[PDB]
Amino acid sequence: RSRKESYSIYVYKVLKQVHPDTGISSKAMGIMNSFVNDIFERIAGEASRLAHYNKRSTITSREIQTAVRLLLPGELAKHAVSEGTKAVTKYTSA
Amino acid sequence: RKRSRKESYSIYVYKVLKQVHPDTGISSKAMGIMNSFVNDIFERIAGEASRLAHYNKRSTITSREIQTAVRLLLPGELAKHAVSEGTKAVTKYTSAK
Amino acid sequence: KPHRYRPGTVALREIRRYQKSTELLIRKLPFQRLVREIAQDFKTDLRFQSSAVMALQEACEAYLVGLFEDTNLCAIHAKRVTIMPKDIQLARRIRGERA
Amino acid sequence: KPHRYRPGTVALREIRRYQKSTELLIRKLPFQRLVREIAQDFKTDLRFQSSAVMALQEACEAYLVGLFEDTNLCAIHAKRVTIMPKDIQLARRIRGERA
Amino acid sequence: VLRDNIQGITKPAIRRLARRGGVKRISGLIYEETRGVLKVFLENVIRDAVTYTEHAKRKTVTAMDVVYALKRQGRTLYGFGG
Amino acid sequence: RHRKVLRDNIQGITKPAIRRLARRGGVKRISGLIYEETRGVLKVFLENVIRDAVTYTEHAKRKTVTAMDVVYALKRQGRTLYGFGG
Amino acid sequence: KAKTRSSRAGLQFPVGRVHRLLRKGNYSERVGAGAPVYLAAVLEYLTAEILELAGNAARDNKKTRIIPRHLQLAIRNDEELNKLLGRVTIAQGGVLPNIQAVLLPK
Amino acid sequence: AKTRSSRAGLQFPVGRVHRLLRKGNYSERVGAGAPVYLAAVLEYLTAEILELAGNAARDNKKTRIIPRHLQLAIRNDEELNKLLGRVTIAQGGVLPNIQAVLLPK
DNA sequence: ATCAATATCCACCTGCAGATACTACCAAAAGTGTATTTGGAAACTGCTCCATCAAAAGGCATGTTCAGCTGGATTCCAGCTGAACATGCCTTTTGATGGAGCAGTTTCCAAATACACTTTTGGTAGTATCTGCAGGTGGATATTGAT
DNA sequence: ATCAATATCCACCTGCAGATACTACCAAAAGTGTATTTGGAAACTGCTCCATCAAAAGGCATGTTCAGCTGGAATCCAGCTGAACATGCCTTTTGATGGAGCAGTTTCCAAATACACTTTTGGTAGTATCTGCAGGTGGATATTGAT
Ligand SMILES: [Mn+2]
Ligand SMILES: [Mn+2]
Ligand SMILES: [Mn+2]
Ligand SMILES: [Mn+2]
Ligand SMILES: [Mn+2]
Ligand SMILES: [Mn+2]
Ligand SMILES: [Mn+2]
Ligand SMILES: [Mn+2]
Ligand SMILES: [Mn+2]
Ligand SMILES: [Mn+2]
Ligand SMILES: [Mn+2]
Ligand SMILES: [Mn+2]
Ligand SMILES: [Mn+2]
Ligand SMILES: [Mn+2]
Repeated sequence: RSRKESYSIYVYKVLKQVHPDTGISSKAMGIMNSFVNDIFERIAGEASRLAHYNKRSTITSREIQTAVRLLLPGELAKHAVSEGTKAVTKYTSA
Repeated sequence: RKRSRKESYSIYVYKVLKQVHPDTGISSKAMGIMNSFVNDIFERIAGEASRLAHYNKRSTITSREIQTAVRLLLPGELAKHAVSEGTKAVTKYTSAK
Repeated sequence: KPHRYRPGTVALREIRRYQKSTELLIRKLPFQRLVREIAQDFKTDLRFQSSAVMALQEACEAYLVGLFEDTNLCAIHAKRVTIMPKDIQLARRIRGERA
Repeated sequence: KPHRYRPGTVALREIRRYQKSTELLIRKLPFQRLVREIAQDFKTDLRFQSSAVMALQEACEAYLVGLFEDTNLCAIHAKRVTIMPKDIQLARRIRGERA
Repeated sequence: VLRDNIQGITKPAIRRLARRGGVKRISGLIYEETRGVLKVFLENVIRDAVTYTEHAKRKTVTAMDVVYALKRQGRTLYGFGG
Repeated sequence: RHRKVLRDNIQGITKPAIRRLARRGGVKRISGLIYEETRGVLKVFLENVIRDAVTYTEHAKRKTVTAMDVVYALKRQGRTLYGFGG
Repeated sequence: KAKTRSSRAGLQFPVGRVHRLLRKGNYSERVGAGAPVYLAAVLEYLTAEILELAGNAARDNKKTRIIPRHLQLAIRNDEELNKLLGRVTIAQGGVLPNIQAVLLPK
Repeated sequence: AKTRSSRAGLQFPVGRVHRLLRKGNYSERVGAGAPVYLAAVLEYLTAEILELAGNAARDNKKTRIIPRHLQLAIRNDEELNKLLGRVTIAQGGVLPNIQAVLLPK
């Protein structure tokens, strides 16, 4: 047969961080999966346009960051940018 | 120092103009609209073909993806005429060499 | 005299009831029949995954519910509490679904 | 004795006149100052290509003309000939600009 | 009885959709108006879904066919894949 | 040197300019409160597009907003514009 | 002697350029040889369609040169082009004459 | 052997996000930090929704998040509602909302 | 005001569908390490075009007066649409049952990429000369509004 | 109806911006040919899940009656908003100039891809236990609508 990848185990991991005693139904998990795939596509797509517009062949964290700023409203963008920079700094120092 | 080449569809738009309206001219701003139009539709069809291939786990955009993209993107009669012109051009192209 | 609620009272009760819930409001089989009939006009002898029909009913009900909200704002704009064809038509025209 | 067109006659004449032409209706230098002011509040020391300003003005006027068409339909829906703030607001709500 | 399929979308069901839309009072002409609108929506979405089916050389309309169709129509739907 | 401070330029969108735009949109009669309403709606529209355009400018590390910055900004907000290099 | 891929397909629009734009556009890993032929043909055809209607509008206005206004009249007066380009703004295109009937005098 | 995710402090899979960027045909090349940054953004947005949805569950005296709770969380939140303005949540329904002019008396 | 008819809510209870925890198996995926390659930052700088200045002038904004006719308020009543209730029709359920066809696997070839080389061409630049039509004028026709 | 004030039409014109023409030039584009690689079509097949069937059962659609109250028609009038005018500011236009900064060329190395090899993990499939909450109860009390 085959395997179908999803974000289910990682969504669940994040759920236990924010609400340790809270569960999630499979239908709701499906919605979370759709959400993550959708935002992935939006950000990757915008980052793609950004690189192309500037005649670059590489998508870097700088393209991901400008994309996030273009796509997310105000405060969501601020915190996402912060979390993004934090994860790239920590990854670099390791 | 030479300012680099800016490609456009102008000479081709112009050729098609002379075919449909032999004695009709076109201003440079109208030509600017036409150039935007061709780029716009190019990207819309190419983007839809890209998605279509990806959805079907294909790494190749063939004339078949272009055709389905054209049917998804264009309304009724335009799609019908575009499809026939597309199909005709491909069969003519392969009947050669 | 037997009991009667005033016109509108039960209507408001129903609004509260259905805005509270999430269940689909069109009957499944008749919806299923409609979908197969429309699809048959594009391609014959089709089959549907059960989840395909359900995805269509979720999308379609959400669309109509959203449309009825806009329609309701159009009726209220003209100082009515009754929605009419011209309210639906105005909403769809401004949404850009027509005209 | 002095001649007067009736109220609305000149307004209709003006509709025909501007629907026939394509020229921008907002004065150029004031629009450019507005663009520079807003931009400066986002980021200091910006310069603009002149075509960038024109592309903003073309887009802005097209948006507003299109918005006034929708607004007009909302007024007429309420059996009015006069557009009001609430017509604009209903148009923008149904468009999903403030939904 | 020999009724059309669109006519199987009943007045009470349309009533319930309107109630969830916050609607208190409904003109008798709304029901036919709604059916016509409903049909155009289904036609638009199903046409695209079937175009994806055909491209994949299938005889079965899948949930993803419908999801892709809803997305390009600007009606993105969560919960059925993708 | 620096330029005079820019302020209150929204008022440069005059009542007759707004009337002209309304006329192109087919409007026959206009309430007195429409003019301030229209200025507010225009400012929001301009801010949104300019914000996206300047974001493109900065990403390119430029100090000059280009027509393409604007075209790209208009495109991503679903206000595709032809005629300026699309 | 070499024939262009355009001539070989019977096209005015450039097959070679369209093929190059498809590859540089990161649309897919590979591009079949038929793809840019079909795409160039569709673009050509839509161009033909718009220029046909735009030149008629120019003629209707006693002009021999197409300007953006004529492109806008052609598009908005044609139900299918209007739909395809329904979220597009044509610079210096203006709008179609259209006064709501209720606004006319009695 | 230590994962790029653990290396970057993330629950979301960096290696997968990288592989999805490459196969997605987004560009010829993908920098090393791009999948890390993107993975972080997606984890954070996921955390924000589950936070608000969990709260919605607790407010309805439930311990398990269902689609309805996701809808309440998103539509009641100004920014999430804007980000997801053209999205339909299956089995989410709508917010309680009755126009004042329709209320009796 | 009272008072009765229903709707609505809270507490508690219990069955089960769907969530969990478990072991185990395994291909794909993710990490690691090495060798090779190259995208694009840095440096330098030509050269476009952007900011700014001046200066004259008339198109157009501003502010006012006046009153036509619009919007908003009121009243009224015909009739449409909501509520209630009696039927009975058909959707829903569920459980089994062929078998369509989705999807996995294997094979192998037309068509793809990669590369070296040669020819062709569309874009820029430099000047130099047509030409469609904007905008001005004048005078005939059409439209509007008063009577 | 007539007639007068004013807008609108159309023909005619002229200036010029902008379109056209032509040669020179050239880097990139495009085509031809050859070698090498491989995506995905084709045929076959297993197993998922889709269509259909019967078969009650009751939930819910339909038809009908009755009237509450809503939509729409009609009438009034206060005052908002359009039309016209006087005034004169500031946008527009034209042209020049310095120099910011965009963009073109070349250099060069941090970081990319490309394999090969090894280790890990997420998806899976059975198998078994567990539990959050839907749905049903009764009984309190809130709401509604008649007096
Ligand atoms: Mn400021
Ligand atoms: Mn290089
Ligand atoms: Mn003044
Ligand atoms: Mn008066
Ligand atoms: Mn009135
Ligand atoms: Mn078979
Ligand atoms: Mn040439
Ligand atoms: Mn003229
Ligand atoms: Mn293979
Ligand atoms: Mn009565
Ligand atoms: Mn009323
Ligand atoms: Mn400098
Ligand atoms: Mn594991
Ligand atoms: Mn319960």
